[PDB]
Amino acid sequence: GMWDETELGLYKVNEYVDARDTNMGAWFEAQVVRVTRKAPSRDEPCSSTSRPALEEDVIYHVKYDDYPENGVVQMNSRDVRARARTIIKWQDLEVGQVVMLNYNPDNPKERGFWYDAEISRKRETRTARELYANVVLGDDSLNDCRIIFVDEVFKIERPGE
Amino acid sequence: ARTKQTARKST
Repeated sequence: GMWDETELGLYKVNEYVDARDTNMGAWFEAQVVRVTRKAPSRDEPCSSTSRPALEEDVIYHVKYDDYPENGVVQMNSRDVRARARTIIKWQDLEVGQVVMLNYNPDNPKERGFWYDAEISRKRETRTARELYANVVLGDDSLNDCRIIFVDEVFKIERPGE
Repeated sequence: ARTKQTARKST
């Protein structure tokens, strides 16, 4: 499970993850504090022990590893991705590979969060070498966006490698 | 370059 939108993900107690804010669709530091899927077992004992699905197909409850104030917030397997630790170099940036990446939507020349995109185009010049991605927010999505921070694109992580 | 900072919330 490497590039080309491998589409993986399986997280656990204190397995470091990135997570999407449902409000701007951004990816940031999130430490896992509970993996479970809300079935009180099967038919409601006051316990909430059992998970109906596999450790991949369940629910994840993060504590934002940079933002401790915003507390325990719950996201699903598709809307969390593990802590994207391995850099995608310039040469591996596949057109149509979904990545999470250095962009700010308020100032697109600047650094903000790791917004989720797919490579839409690649180009290089005498002075500058660039990426162009379809960027996705938690509402809208901005096509052929000027990717300035080339050195810190991240991909979908493993489930458990 | 090779570094990861966060900024702002809409939350």
